Amino acid sequence: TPFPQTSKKIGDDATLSCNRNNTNDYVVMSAWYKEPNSIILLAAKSDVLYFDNYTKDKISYDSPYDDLVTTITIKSLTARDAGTYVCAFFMTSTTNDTDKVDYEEYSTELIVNT
Amino acid sequence: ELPKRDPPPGVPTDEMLLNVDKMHDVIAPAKLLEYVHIGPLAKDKEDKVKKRYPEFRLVNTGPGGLSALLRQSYAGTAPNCCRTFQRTHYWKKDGKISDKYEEGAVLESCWPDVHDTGKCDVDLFDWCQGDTFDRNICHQWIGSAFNRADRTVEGQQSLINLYNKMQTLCSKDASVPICESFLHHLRAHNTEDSKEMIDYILRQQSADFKQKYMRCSYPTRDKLEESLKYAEPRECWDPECSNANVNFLLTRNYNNLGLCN
Amino acid sequence: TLNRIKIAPGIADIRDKYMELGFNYPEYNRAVKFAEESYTYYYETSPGEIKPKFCLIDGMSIDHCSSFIVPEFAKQYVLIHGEPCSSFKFRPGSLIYYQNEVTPEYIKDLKHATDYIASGQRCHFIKKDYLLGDSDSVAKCCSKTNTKHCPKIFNNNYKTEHCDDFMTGFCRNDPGNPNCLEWLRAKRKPAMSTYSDICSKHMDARYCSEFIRIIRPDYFTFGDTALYVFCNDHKGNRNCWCANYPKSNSGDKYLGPRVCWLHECTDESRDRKWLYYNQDVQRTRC
Amino acid sequence: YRLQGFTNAGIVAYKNIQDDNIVFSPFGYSFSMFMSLLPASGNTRIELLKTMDLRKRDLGPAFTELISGLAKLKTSKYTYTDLTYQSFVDNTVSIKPSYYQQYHRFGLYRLNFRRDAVNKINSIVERRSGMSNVVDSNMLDNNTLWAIINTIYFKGIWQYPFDITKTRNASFTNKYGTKTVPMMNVVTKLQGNTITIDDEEYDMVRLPYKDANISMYLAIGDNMTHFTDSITAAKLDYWSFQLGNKVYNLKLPKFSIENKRDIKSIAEMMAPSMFNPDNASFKHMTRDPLYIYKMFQNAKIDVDEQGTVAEASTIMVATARSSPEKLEFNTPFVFIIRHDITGFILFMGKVESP
Ligand SMILES: *[C@@H]1O[C@H](CO)[C@@H](O[C@@H]2O[C@H](CO)[C@@H](O[C@@H]3O[C@H](CO[C@H]4O[C@H](CO)[C@@H](O)[C@H](O)[C@@H]4O)[C@@H](O)[C@H](O)[C@@H]3O)[C@H](O)[C@H]2NC(C)=O)[C@H](O)[C@H]1NC(C)=O
Ligand SMILES: *[C@@H]1O[C@H](CO[C@@H]2O[C@@H](C)[C@@H](O)[C@@H](O)[C@@H]2O)[C@@H](O[C@@H]2O[C@H](CO)[C@@H](O[C@@H]3O[C@H](CO)[C@@H](O)[C@H](O)[C@@H]3O)[C@H](O)[C@H]2NC(C)=O)[C@H](O)[C@H]1NC(C)=O
Ligand SMILES: *[C@@H]1O[C@H](CO)[C@@H](O[C@@H]2O[C@H](CO)[C@@H](O)[C@H](O)[C@H]2NC(C)=O)[C@H](O)[C@H]1NC(C)=O
Ligand SMILES: *[C@@H]1O[C@H](CO)[C@@H](O)[C@H](O)[C@H]1NC(C)=O
Repeated sequence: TPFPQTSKKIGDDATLSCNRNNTNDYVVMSAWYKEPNSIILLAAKSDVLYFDNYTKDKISYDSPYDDLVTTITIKSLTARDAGTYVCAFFMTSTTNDTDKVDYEEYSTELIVNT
Repeated sequence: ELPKRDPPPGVPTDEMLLNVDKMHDVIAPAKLLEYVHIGPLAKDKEDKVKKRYPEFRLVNTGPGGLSALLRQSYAGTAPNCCRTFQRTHYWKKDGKISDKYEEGAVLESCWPDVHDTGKCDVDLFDWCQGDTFDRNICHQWIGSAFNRADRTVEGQQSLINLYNKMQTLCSKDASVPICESFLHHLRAHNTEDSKEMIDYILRQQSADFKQKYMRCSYPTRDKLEESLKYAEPRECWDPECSNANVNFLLTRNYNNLGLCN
Repeated sequence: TLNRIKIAPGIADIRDKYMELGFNYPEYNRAVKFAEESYTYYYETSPGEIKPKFCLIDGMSIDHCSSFIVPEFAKQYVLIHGEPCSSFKFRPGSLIYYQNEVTPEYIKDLKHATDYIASGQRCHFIKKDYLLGDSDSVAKCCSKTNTKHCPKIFNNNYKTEHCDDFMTGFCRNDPGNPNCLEWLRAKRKPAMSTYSDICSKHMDARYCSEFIRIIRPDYFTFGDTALYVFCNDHKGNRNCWCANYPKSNSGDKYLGPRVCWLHECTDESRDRKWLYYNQDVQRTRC
Repeated sequence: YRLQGFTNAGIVAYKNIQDDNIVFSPFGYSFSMFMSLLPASGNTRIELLKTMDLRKRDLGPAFTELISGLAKLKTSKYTYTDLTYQSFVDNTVSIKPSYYQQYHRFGLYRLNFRRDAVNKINSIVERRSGMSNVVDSNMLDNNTLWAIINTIYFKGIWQYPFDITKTRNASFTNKYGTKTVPMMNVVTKLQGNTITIDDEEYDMVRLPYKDANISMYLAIGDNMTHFTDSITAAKLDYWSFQLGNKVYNLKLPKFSIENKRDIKSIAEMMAPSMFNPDNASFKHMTRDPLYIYKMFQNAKIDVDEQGTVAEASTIMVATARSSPEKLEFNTPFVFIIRHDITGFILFMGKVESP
C-alpha cells in the first residue's frame, strides 16, 4: 500500500490532497468518494456539487484556484467519518479530437481516534 | 459610430495592495497545503520568492500575477531544529542560521511538535550523550516519553526504537545524565508496571556503584541483613543515603525500600 | 464594416443591453447581448462568489473590477481566473454573452476581421478569510489589540500554530498580557519553551503560577527545568529552598518520598510552582 | 464549453409534442441525451455529438459547464433542483474494465432482467431520489438487457407570495359541460410586457422565486401553438430582456397537471443508430451489441399560492403503456421555468383554466 496513511484526532480539520500525474491534459472532473460506492463531493473548476448528505459545513473544498492539486478539508472529525477516501481525476485531451479519457484514482486512509 | 464608456475608477482592496517582501511573519508560520495569500508578483521576482521559500511553491491564484504560496514540505534539519524548542523556523544566511529575518536569508521551518513525531530521536540521541547535554532541551526531549500521541505506524516504531536504543545505554551505565532524567520520568510515564531494568543488568553491577550510586539500596550480605533489622533505620534513606540524592533507585526497590512517610 | 451600431437598453435591468450590430454583408448581422456594470456589489452574486458583469480585457489592471465591491465588503474576496470573456474594445468592461447565431467561432472571426472584440476573463471573486499581509498587523491582531480585519487562522484564540513564533518574543517582552496566557493554554512547544525560560529568569511574578497550573498535568519537563534553573541563581530565596537545589545540607537532597514527611513547608502548598511532580502528586496521598 | 444545443434539444422535443395539455421537462431529455455519450461510441457517439452542438474537443469542458450549472441550480434551501441518474446493466453483459473503473459510481448497477427486474429498480430509484412507481411490471421483458433512468425535482418558493383569497373561474368552450377551476388575484410590482413574436400580440410576465436565479415566464395570447412553435433559448432571453417592471394585477389558477409521453420518434430522428439493433455501437460500455428500445417521460407540476413543485422522470426501457393524445382545451397560457444564469429550461407546457 504505497498510498499514505494519515491519522488525526477528533475535531481537527483533516486535509486530504491529490496531485495528478498527467498535468498536461485539461481537467474536467475532480471527485471525492468514500469506499465502496458513496460519493462525497464533485468539483468542476470553482464550482462544487454535493451528493448524498454532505454540505460545505461538514466537508469543504479549499482548492478552487489550483488544478494540479485537489484538496478536501473535513471539520469536526467523527469516527463515522473515519475511513478510506478515494480521490478521482477525470481529464480529457484538448490537443486533438479523440474519445479517450484519462482517469486517475488515488486512495488515502484517514484514521481518526481518541 | 461607437457608444464609448470609460470603465469606473478602480478602488484597490487589501487583496491587491501587498508584496511578499515585508511579509515574513505571515509566510513562515503556516501548515501543509494551505493557500496563504501574497499580492501580485512580476515574473522576474517569482524565482526569488521561490528561492527564499524552498518548502513553498508558488501557485497562480488569480489574474495580474495574483499568487499564493503552498507548503508541501518541512525541510527542518535535526542539528538546528530540535536542538531548541523555541525555533519554529530559522533562516540561513552566508552559511549561518539565525532567528531573525534578513534580506536573502532562506527560510526553513519545522514540523509541528517535531518531538511528538520522532524525526529527531536518532540525532538527539547521538548529540547530547555527554559533554554537551543541556538540562533544558535534552531533559524536555524526554517529555515525549508520555506525550507521544502520534498514533502512527512510523511514530510508534520510532518511539519503541528510541526506548530500546536508550535502554541499551541505561543498561551499560546508569550514570549518564540522560538516563538519570529517564529514571526521573519513569515513575508513571508508561502506565504503572512497565519497568524491569532492575533485573537485567542493574541486578549485578560494579562494587563502586554500591558506594557511589546505590549506597543503602544495593548492599552487601552483612549490610543486606542489617538493612532489614530494627524498624526501617536503613529502609528508605534514613541513615546516610539521605545525603545521596534520589537519582538511580530500582523501581521495585523504590516502593519497597523508600516508603517512609 | 460595422454599419448599424444600434443599442437597446434593458427594460428588465438597465445593465443588460443589446447591440443590433449590422455589418457590410447580410451574413454578418448579430443581436449581441452585452451587459455592462453600474451596480456596487455589497452582496453576493452566488453563494461564496461574486461575478460582476465587468470582465477584464487581457492587458488591464485587476483594480477596475475590484471597485464594484464596497471596500468594507471587499476585504475578504480574492480574484481568480474565470470563464473567458469577450468584450468590446470601444467600451471596455463589456461582457459579450454567447447566444443563438453569435458563437465563439463567430466571435473569433470578428476579432480576426477587426478590433471590436477583446479577449479576457470573467472577474471571479471567492470569499476567503481576511488577508494579513503586513508585518505590523500580524503582530497586532494575534496580540488582540485590534481584533479586526485579520483572518481567523490568526484569530482563533490560538487554536492553530500561525502566530506562535512572533508571540514567543512578544511574551518574552511582557508576560503580563492575558492573551499570552490564552496562547499558552494552546499547549504548544514554542510556548512551553518560552514560558519555561521566562519563569527561569523570573519566577517571582504570578504569570508563572498559572503557567505551571496549566502545564503540570501534561508536561513536567519545562516546569522542572525552569524550577531547577531559577533556584540556582537565587539559592537563598525564602520560598525556593524547599525541595529544590538549596536545602540545608550539601548537594540537593529530599527529591521524592522524603518530601512526604515534610511539614515546615510543602504541607499547606502556598504555590506548587516551587516543586516538581514528585513533590506534589505523591505528597497528597502521603 | 456551451450547453445551448443541450437545451435546444429539449426545446425541439417539446415542439414536436402535438397535444393541448402538455407538461414537459426539456432538461431531463437533454440530460439523458447528453450523458448517454459516455457509453456511446463510433456512429452513435457522433450522432449524440451532432444533436447538441458539441464538437469532440468540446467534450469534457461541456461536462464542467453542466456540473457547474447543476451546482448553481443547487444553491439555496427555499428553492432547489435535484438531478439524479441511474443505469442498470444485465449480469450477462460484460462491461469494459476501464468503464467500470471510471463511471461505476455514477449510477451503474448490475442485475439480470429475467427475475424481479422491476421492483429492485423501483427500490433503487426511490432510494437515490424521490420518485416512486417509476417502473411498472410491463416495462421490462426477458429480452431487455439495459435500463436507464433520469430524475428531476424542482421546488421553488415564490419570491412574491400569492395571497389566498376566494376566486374561481368557469369555462364553457367545448369538451366539457361545466368545469370550475380555482383562481386568485394579487397586486404587485412585476416585470411583464406586451411583445409580438411574429405579428401576434402576447402578454408575458415573469414570476420570480425567492433566493434563486430561476423564474417562471407566463405568456397569454390567442393562437399559442404559434407560441410553442416559436420557442428558442434566444427568443426567451429576448422576451426576458424586453419584459420590464410595472404594477400588475395578476390573476392565476392553482392548476395541477400530470403527463406521460412517448419520446421515441422525437428522440429518434436525429439519433437513428441509438435505437437500431444493427447500428448501436456502444463499445465504451460493452463489446456485445446492445441497443435501446423505447423511452418515456413522466411529468408532474403543481403551482400553489406559495410556490411550485415539479417532478420529471425520463426512462430508457423496452416498452410501456400509452397515453391519451386528444385533450383539447381553450384560452390557455404557456409557462416556462428557466434559470436566468445557466440558461437551462426545466419545465414548459400549457394549462386549461383561464
Ligand atoms: C440570485 O437571486 C438571489 C435572490 O435572493 C440573489 O441573492 C440575494 O441577493 C440579495 C440582493 O439582491 C443579497 O443581498 C441582501 O439583500 C438585502 C438588501 O436589500 C435591502 O436593502 C436595499 C437597500 O440597500 C433595499 O432596496 C431592499 O428593499 C432591502 O431592504 C438584505 O437582505 C441584505 O442586506 C443583503 O444585502 C442576498 O444576500 C442574496 N442572498 C443570498 C446570497 O443568499 C442573487 O444575487 C441572485 N444572483 C444574481 C442576480 O446573479
Ligand atoms: C396558429 O398558427 C399556426 C402557425 O401560423 C401559421 O403559419 C404562418 C407561417 C402564417 O401563415 C400564419 O398566418 C399562420 O397562422 C397555424 O398552423 C399553420 O396553419 C397554416 C394554415 O392552415 C398551415 O399552412 C398550410 O400548410 C400546408 C403546407 O405546409 C397546406 O395545408 C397549406 O397549403 C397551408 O400552407 C401551416 O402548415 C400550419 N402550421 C403548422 C400546423 O405547424 C395554426 O393553424 C394556427 N391556429 C389557429 C387556431 O388558427
Ligand atoms: C506518472 O508519470 C510519470 C512521468 O511521465 C511516468 O513515468 C514515465 O512513464 C512513461 C510512460 O510512457 C515511461 O516511458 C517512462 O519510462 C516513465 N519514467 C519514469 C522515470 O518512471 C509514470 O509511469 C506515470 N505513472 C505512475 C503510476 O507513476
Ligand atoms: C493529438 O493531436 C496532435 C495534433 O497536433 C498530435 O500531435 C498528437 O500526437 C495527438 N496525440 C495523440 C495521443 O494522438
